[PDB]
Amino acid sequence: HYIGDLVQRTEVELLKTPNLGKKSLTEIKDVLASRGLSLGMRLENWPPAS
Amino acid sequence: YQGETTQTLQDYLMWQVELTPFSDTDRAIATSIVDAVDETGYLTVPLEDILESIGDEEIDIDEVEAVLKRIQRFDPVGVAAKDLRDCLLIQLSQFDKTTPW
Amino acid sequence: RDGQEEKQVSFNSIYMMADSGARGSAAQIRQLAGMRGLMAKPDGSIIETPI
Amino acid sequence: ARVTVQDAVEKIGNRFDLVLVAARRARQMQVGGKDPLVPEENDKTTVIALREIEEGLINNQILDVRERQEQQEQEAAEL
Amino acid sequence: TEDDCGTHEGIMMTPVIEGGDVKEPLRDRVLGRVTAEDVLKPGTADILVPRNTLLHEQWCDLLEENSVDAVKVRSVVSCDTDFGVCAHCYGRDLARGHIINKGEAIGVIAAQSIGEPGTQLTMRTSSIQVKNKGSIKLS
Amino acid sequence: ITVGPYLRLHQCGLPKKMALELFKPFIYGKLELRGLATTIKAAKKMVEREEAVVWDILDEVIREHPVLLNRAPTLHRLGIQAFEPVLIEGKAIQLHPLVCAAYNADFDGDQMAVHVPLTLEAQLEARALMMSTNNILSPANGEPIIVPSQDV
Amino acid sequence: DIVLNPLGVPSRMNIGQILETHLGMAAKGIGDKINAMLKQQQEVAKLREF
Amino acid sequence: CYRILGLKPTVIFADQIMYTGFAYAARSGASVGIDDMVIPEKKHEIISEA
Amino acid sequence: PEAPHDILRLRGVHAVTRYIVNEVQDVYRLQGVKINDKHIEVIVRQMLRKATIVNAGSSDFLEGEQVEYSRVKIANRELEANGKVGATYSRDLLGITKASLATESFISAASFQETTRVLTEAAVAGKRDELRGLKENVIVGRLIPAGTGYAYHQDRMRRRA
Amino acid sequence: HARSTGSYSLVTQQPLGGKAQFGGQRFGEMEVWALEAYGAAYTLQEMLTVKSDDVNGRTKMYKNIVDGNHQMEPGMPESFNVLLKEIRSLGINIELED
Amino acid sequence: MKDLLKFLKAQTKTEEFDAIKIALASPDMIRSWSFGEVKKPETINYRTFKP
DNA sequence: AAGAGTATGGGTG
Ligand SMILES: [Mg+2]
Ligand SMILES: [Zn+2]
Repeated sequence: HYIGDLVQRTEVELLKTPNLGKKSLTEIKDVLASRGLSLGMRLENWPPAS
Repeated sequence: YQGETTQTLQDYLMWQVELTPFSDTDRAIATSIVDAVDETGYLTVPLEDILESIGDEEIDIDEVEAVLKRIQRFDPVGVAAKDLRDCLLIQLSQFDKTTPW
Repeated sequence: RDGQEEKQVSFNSIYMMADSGARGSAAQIRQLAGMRGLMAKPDGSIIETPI
Repeated sequence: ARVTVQDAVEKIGNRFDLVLVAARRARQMQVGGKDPLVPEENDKTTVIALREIEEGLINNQILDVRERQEQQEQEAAEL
Repeated sequence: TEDDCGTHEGIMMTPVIEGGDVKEPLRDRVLGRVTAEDVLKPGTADILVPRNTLLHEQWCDLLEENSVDAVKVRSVVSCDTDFGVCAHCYGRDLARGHIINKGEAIGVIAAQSIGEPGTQLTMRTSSIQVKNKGSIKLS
Repeated sequence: ITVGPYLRLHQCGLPKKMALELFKPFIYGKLELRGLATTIKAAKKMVEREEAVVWDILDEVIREHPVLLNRAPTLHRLGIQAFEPVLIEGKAIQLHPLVCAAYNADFDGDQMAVHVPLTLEAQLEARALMMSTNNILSPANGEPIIVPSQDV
Repeated sequence: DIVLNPLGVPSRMNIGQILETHLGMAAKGIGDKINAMLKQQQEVAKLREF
Repeated sequence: CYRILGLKPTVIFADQIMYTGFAYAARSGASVGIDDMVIPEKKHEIISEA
Repeated sequence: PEAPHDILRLRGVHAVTRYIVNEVQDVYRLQGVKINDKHIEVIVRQMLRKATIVNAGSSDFLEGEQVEYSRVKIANRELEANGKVGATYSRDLLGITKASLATESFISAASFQETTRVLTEAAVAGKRDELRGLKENVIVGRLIPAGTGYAYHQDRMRRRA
Repeated sequence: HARSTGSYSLVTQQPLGGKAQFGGQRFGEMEVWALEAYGAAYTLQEMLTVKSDDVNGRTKMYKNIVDGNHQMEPGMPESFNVLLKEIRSLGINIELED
Repeated sequence: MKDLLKFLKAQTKTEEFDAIKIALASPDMIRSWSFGEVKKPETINYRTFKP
């Protein structure tokens, strides 16, 4: 439900998820790159206590 | 006698590429893209040339587009732009919506 | 305590510094408060009249 | 551990072997995703590994046994 | 590079005495070394300290209580190990207090120990009178 | 180097201006880890501005991380020793009074060099082999080397 | 203003600093006398006599 | 202390010794003066005899 | 005064070791310097590294060549188990400057000796360096065969054979 | 003066010297002897390769430190290759084996 | 190399060795070392600033 | 015809 949840997930996990092909993963990477973000980031203490 | 090493634009770009969570394929694509950048900051070849230089047929053009979009947000903002309009739009996309005009 | 007179170890500052081993030795105190003594020429022979 | 490592040296019996075992356990905790066997109190992985070693819970043989058991479990799950 | 070469050789340590002044007592020369022979009581043939014992403070106190005179100890010169030495011919690690471990660069330690005090050395330039009462020996 | 009379034997006093430069990639990683910076350039700019949170990050990253202090000439292995840093104001390094004899150092103009171990093996070697709390006896003769002197 | 360690004098044998300190104390005392005489306006004769 | 009890008590003992020594050296008020260097009264007689 | 060479030749290794140790300690005690006797002994052991063969025996050594003592003792203990006769020898005493020039590594020798002479002699002889010492591994940026690296060199050695 | 990273010499690929050049401190022979006497082999190797003139090792170490993985991948110093080339330029065949 | 990933991976390899050999160099060995022969003493063009 | 002594050159600091 949040960008912080999405960016912590790796490409392999998204690829293994059902109903998600390579095209949709490429689109997700493109829209994240449009804002200077990427998949595979690590965060401490998430969710952000809310 | 010996001089000292100097950091160029491509050295800074590769330093930023090194510390970015890319995959191996994405890292090779980024290496080719940074190789295809001149000293004014513009891309000198079409993405077809980069795709051909990668050397495998399992990669499509949209992956190259995504890697290029990720790279274009490096420092300085607007680097590796296709043309002037692309550079101006990339620079504008980093501005807040409260800008008057 | 009875009004008599006794002899005890001195509380002199230089003597306390030397006796405790904090700084200084006997030769340096001799130079400070007694004659410096005989010196030597650059070759090494002693000068007959000391300081 | 935080000041002196004498107890860990007595446990292992050698300072060089102690350094090697502590480095192995610290790398297991830092990157391998393992959880500490002692209550961590704002401590780095090196100090946690030293405290585990001085408590008698970690040595070379225990690490080897754990590694072999994990490999056996992985190969059983693969089948 | 080894724990024990199995040798039985060694050197004889006695107090260093010049004239009537004792320059070096025995305990300062055998502390932290390993005996190469059984230590026998001066008056009898009973064994005081067994073979291959690391002489720490307690053993030195025992030696000086029974008035031991000379002790044979193991040394790195008479060591059978080739390409290195063994732990028992070297003895105690002075900086740690226990016996030396394997893998120690003792040559660098020895060179540094000898060379460090070298800055305190200056480079540029008829009757025997006894003092105490005791038996007299002629050799 | 100046004297720190309040320090413990395993501690040294490090200026935070030096420590900010010495531990820069650690600070970058820590900034990226807790969401303060999303990219490397954001963390780099944040450290360049020297914001108020980078000091908390620096205090968190140096908590248990030994550093090596060395004084020249190095005549024996006691010329390099490991210490736990304490961040201080100013520009001078504070040294424990009981180690100076091992360094042959005095506070009338002497300078010292500081090195940072990087890998886990180096940090554990610094803690287990080179810490001043392990170098109590002399490797030359077996006598203590942290004996008090002068004022004490 | 300054605190100096007395332990540095005896081994160095530089006794001139102690004598300089005593003489500076005496000079400052003379200056203090003159300053006190000047603060409360007194005759020129007393100043020149002192 | 090191030979009887071990390493850690020796470190604690050394720190406590340093603290106490500094505190009581400060409290003593030890100083150095010109009158501390006492000259023997027989020096000139010995020099004259020599 | 008596030369140490004659003391070694007539009285043996222990006597010359005692002589050198006592002389060095006498020089150091005048200044009140405390040094343990171990270190001088290891320096002396490094000095007494060579040996001169006095009889070839059943070995292939020459009549009067000077070689490493460890090689001679290894060969003699190998032959003695086969029922053969080992070769007699005599220990030699050298200075540290000459002892350090007899190392079997041209990289280590060229590090601190005259580089031109060492390189020329090694090139003429066609030598081969095994990288066994501390300085050799320091030059090429490897773990030293001491301390925490010691075990690392052992496993490698048992992965080669 | 302090330094994390900076510029290097063109030939030796080692950090420069001096505060004006934003250089690093020299780790000389006596410091190496001290580290050998301690037995700290990993500290010495880290000082010898990934901090001075292991060109790929520097980048890998920096990336690992940023990623929070304190581990090095040592390589061959560049000064040794320079020495090999200089010795070969004298007409002497020196090479690495196996 | 065709595959760019393998090409980039192949230029960051560490050579494996366990010994160092030294000997004399024949003219054939020196010719096998080289990539070409130097025939002129010039270094830089100084007009196009090219070698 | 060998063998001991002197002069010269190389290396180190
Ligand atoms: Mg000074
Ligand atoms: Zn032995």
